[PDB]
Amino acid sequence: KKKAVAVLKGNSAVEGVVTLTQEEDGPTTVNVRITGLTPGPHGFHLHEFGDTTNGCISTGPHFNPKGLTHGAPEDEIRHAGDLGNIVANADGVAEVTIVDNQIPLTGPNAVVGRAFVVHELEDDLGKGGHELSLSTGNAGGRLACGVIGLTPT
Amino acid sequence: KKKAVAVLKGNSAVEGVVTLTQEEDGPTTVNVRITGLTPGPHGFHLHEFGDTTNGCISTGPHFNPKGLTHGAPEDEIRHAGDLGNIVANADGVAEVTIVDNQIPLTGPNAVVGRAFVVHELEDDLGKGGHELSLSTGNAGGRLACGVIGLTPT
Amino acid sequence: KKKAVAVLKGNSAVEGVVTLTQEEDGPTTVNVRITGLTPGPHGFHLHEFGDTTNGCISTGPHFNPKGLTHGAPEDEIRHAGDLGNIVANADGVAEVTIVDNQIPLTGPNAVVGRAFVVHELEDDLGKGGHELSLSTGNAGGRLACGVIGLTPT
Amino acid sequence: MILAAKKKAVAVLKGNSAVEGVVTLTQEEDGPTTVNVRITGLTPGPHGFHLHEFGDTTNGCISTGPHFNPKGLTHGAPEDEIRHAGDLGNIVANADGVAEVTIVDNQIPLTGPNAVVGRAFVVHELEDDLGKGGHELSLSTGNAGGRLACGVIGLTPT
Amino acid sequence: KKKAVAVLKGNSAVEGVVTLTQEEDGPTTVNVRITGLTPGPHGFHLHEFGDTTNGCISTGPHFNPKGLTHGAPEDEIRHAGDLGNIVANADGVAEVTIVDNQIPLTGPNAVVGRAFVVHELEDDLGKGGHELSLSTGNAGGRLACGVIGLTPT
Amino acid sequence: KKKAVAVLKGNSAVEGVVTLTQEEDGPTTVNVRITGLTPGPHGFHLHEFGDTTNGCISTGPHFNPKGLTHGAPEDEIRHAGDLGNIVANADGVAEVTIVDNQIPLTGPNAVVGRAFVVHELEDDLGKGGHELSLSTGNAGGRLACGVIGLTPT
Ligand SMILES: [Zn+2]
Ligand SMILES: [Zn+2]
Ligand SMILES: [Zn+2]
Ligand SMILES: [Zn+2]
Ligand SMILES: [Zn+2]
Ligand SMILES: [Zn+2]
Repeated sequence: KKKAVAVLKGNSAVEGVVTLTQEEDGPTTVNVRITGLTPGPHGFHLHEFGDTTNGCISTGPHFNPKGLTHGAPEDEIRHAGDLGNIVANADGVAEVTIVDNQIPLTGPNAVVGRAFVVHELEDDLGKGGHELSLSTGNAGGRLACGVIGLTPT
Repeated sequence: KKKAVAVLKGNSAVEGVVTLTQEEDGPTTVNVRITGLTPGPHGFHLHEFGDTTNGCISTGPHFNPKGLTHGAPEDEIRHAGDLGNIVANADGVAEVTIVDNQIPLTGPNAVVGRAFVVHELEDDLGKGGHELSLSTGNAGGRLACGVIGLTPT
Repeated sequence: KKKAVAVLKGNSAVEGVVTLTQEEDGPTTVNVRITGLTPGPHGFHLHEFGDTTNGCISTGPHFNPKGLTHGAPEDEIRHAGDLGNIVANADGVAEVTIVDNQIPLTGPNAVVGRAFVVHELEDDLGKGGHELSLSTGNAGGRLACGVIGLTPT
Repeated sequence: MILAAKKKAVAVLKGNSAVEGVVTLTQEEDGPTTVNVRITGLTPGPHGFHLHEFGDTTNGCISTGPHFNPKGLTHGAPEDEIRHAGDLGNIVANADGVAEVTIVDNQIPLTGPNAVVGRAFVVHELEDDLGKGGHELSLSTGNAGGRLACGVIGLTPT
Repeated sequence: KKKAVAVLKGNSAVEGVVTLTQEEDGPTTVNVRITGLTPGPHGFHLHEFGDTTNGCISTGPHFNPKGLTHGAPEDEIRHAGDLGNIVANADGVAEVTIVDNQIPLTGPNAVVGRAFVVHELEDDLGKGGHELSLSTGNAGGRLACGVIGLTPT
Repeated sequence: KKKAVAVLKGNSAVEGVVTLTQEEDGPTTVNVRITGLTPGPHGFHLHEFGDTTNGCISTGPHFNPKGLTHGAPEDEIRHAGDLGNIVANADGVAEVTIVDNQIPLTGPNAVVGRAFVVHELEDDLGKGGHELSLSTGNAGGRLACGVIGLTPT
């Protein structure tokens, strides 16, 4: 019964739309459709801030209200916005639906007014082991981002 | 001390940045810098949805949780997002700072994940005696808009 | 064998890529892939100027070096930039490939450094009985545009 | 011209008689639907061919209901703007009892709000008199007789 | 409130009726009444295609939009159409009510226009260990099938 | 990406070569180069049969897997092999590139093993109104034809 949407833009052909649905105080369903991607897996994250005054750089780090480390969406040691990878087909198109419970549209940890970012490289899920594997996953640069806003229904 | 920001973009040269700063549950400070505007007063409103899948059109009507008619920011009978006019100088720049009490960053009426819209025309503050005066003003088309998102501090 | 590309952007979810191919003094082949569109036909035109200082507005009118009225790509009585309609499916995705002779990549009428615009409405092809049919084809507002640029191969 | 995702469905038409056949449907993107019909065992001559509302054969073909009619208009000819969506006119069976015809229509999409997937095809006993012919039943049915064979429109590969 | 029905027919005495009811976007309630069956358990699956051009064989493999291996309705690792076994009494009648969440009547994965097949042999769920166990369940031949079609109310 | 070719030969000096390209479930790109033609427009069609036992006469009518009438590539109450006109220059050369949806190289309506015919006269696109306007277009005799055959890469 609550809904949000993010329009994803950047400097390249990578652009897309992410819709969010949440019932009850339950899981959040995320419908992701992005194009222009290099075929393969891309880091896909909900970042802390809905600030685009400085391009996608101003969206900050992965949304992490539990001071925890970077992981996979399945394992209990992740950031709230650690939504893993989205995979682009041969046409650079990634269409996927993701269900997660650390990203509510309400409550103290609402991600409303926050951001989504799709990334340059594959998320190594915090096993790289890279220096950066445990903060970012190595997902690389920020290809496109958008601020999460309220939308009808 | 909570703070939010909206980056305003559109179909024209008109763009700008709006920052929001709020005390406790005190009044909200709205800092506006917009460029590309025709010199003169322009309707400046906080609209209901942080949706821009269809441009500024998807941000809906003026934010109105009291279900009242359109008027001026000083009026008793006003929309919450009815922030009146902002004035552009000869260089097309409207820089102004606004304080209002119906646009909190938290609570049952939070404006996070909603939008700002700068309009084609002067807002008649519903006294115009125009068909649209009591809903719109005659604020005209949507020159630029942005989703209100969270930002540090 | 020269090649060009335009990355199509705007204030909405409407995004796209246009690639252009032309050998010597032959026809020009245009691959158009746009997403985010309202399902149905949309005016798709090559406009005179590659200028986005004023959004898609500064790209001017349809590219028309033969001083003619608005028509269909098939009509001898068309603008050079009259590339007809592109049709979006139910998911809002329109992909189409077009061959034309009036939009070369070289010579006195090169379209390099000009722009592409995808439009709000159906192009009535100049046949709709409307005031705007012979200049634009109705087709409405400018959803997204991009400057046509040179690209390798 | 335009790139096209191919969408496809099929109905196998069976009934109490020798009348049986196969109907395939092709639609690219959201354009018109191409319908290929091959039915056998028919009485030579024209036969009513309609897309009926339900893919329900629990009670023989009669449970497929009336003609698919999401506009609410009366029975007419495929040519007529006075149509059921499923008003596909007549198929004519030759002397060997075979009716083979190809049809293009725009009121029978395989996707969308008016999807015909999971609905049915029915070939009928008699001639469809279209919205003409002046019978009590002409504006519902087309006085098209009984239901000889029917099938549920189902998904099929590619 | 959506409802569907499949009439199950085949080469032998095996015939039956399956009605499907689904409210909301949730579990599907499926009522199965099949007769002529051998007394004992028989595999009951929702197959991919509503194609019966070549008899029940044309219905394809078990409906599997998660590209996963054969399991039980209880396992988490199943085909969507993995609805387990139905057991026929000594009179050859199998009557059962079954509820599952992977067979919606609407959505990207609607099972409308697909089919049901009741099988020759017992479905070793996936975990019996045989050649075909992780594809079919060695459910054996296809005794009767029917295309899932729309029905009133 | 599949590719095909027709080598076009005939009764006169008229000869030419046609190559076909088709990716995916996309359009077919047809490259046409014919010589020996009288300057002007000439009907260019994909006819039904790849049979030249009796010269071009044995290639049959225009390829028409829809039950439709003769017309023009843009208007589509047309045959699949309705490719409009090709224009010969002063030197009798017609070089043209064509992209179409009704001539796939694969699938049930493949044009592989069928033929291309270049015709004596201009195609009237279905509009003489002439006896032949709705079947052939009054394209005249068959100047040269070739069977559409598979070619590497
Ligand atoms: Zn992280
Ligand atoms: Zn107002
Ligand atoms: Zn024009
Ligand atoms: Zn009817
Ligand atoms: Zn299975
Ligand atoms: Zn023809």
